[PDB]
Amino acid sequence: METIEGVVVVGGGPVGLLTALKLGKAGVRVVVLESEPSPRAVAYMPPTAAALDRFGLLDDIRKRAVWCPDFAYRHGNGELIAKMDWAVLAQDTDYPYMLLLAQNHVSNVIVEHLRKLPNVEIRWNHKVEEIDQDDDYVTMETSGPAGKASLRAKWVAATDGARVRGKIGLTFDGITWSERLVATNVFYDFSLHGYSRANFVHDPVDWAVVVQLDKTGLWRVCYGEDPDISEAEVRRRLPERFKRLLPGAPTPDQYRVDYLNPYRVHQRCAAEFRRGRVILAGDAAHATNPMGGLGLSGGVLDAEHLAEALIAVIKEGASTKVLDEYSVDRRKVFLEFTSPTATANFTWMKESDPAQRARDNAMFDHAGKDLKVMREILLDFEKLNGRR
Repeated sequence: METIEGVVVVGGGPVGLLTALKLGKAGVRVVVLESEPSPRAVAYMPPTAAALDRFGLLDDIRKRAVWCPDFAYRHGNGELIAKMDWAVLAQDTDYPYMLLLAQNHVSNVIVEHLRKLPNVEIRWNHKVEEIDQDDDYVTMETSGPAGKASLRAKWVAATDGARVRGKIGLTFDGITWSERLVATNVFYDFSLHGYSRANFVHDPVDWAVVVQLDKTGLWRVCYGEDPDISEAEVRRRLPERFKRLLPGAPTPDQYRVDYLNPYRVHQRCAAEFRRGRVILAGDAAHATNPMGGLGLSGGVLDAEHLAEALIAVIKEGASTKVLDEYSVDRRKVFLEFTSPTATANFTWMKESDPAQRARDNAMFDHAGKDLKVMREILLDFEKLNGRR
């Protein structure tokens, strides 16, 4: 059967592609098995931009991304609670901004860079059907357009989120399901009505995340809907909901809905990010609350650390303790920073007690006017880096 003296990466999303890119550039042989809420993880804060620059990708991403110099907290009526300006970090980082870009565009850029590396192969629409391992290799049964096949590798980097993760006997903890969310992609000129490129709308009923997807003018509007109703009824309800979720109370003729999908997500964190020769990153390892997690997925920095550790093993003789260190570092980032932050963001967002809301709004109002406090808050995102 087919043996890879190197790494098989499972999942062709950005996390998988990045891991491959950094492995590939170090001379490790890589095979990526790619297979398939359109589109999803979309915001890059400064530490992640710094990582993208280390991968050699940032210039190409910046050509296509929506440059986002600030983000806004807004009331349900659109009025500004606080605007958080990345320029307050101009002395602290070479990347004092956010970049917004749908995942498929990001993936396409990374795929361009991978094409220059003859030691990396991307296999399109190949899925892992079975996985087992022994002392020397991880053996997989795969299916692709050519039918079934067997493949083994020295190491597997699993990056896809669908229930590999659950074939190898790993325990996931902290599993919690979301409420019913609706993801819509909308052509509406939000910026003409005063919105920033990324907005968190705080309301007990009409809370939302409103963030630009690409340079076509397409925006993602994510909001809550009654969990009991049909998808047909969600669609029928949209026009009246958009009287509040879009600024300016537009009539239907002022916007075009390109896509609509109700969906639910589980949060979770694997108990350990490695089991023998299979190592988890990104969506295979963890997922944060969906509504407060903008820019906090940790996927890029997971990929960077994972590739570095695998390189040390494969090329530099290191003991597998570097892989244990990867697991401890990245799992700590999630449990200590990413998960609690995303959870607190969403709690604030949907707070329904009027007195608590008034206090929360006083806090945001302060953070938006005191630039030193604004700076401390925006610097917090550096915790995405962990201790590495």
